Amino acid sequence: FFHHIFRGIVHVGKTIHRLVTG
Repeated sequence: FFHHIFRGIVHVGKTIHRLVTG
């Protein structure tokens, strides 16, 4: 549960960082 919740946070931030970074 905790590992899954933390993993989703990393992907969410990673997605935003990728979109912002050209």
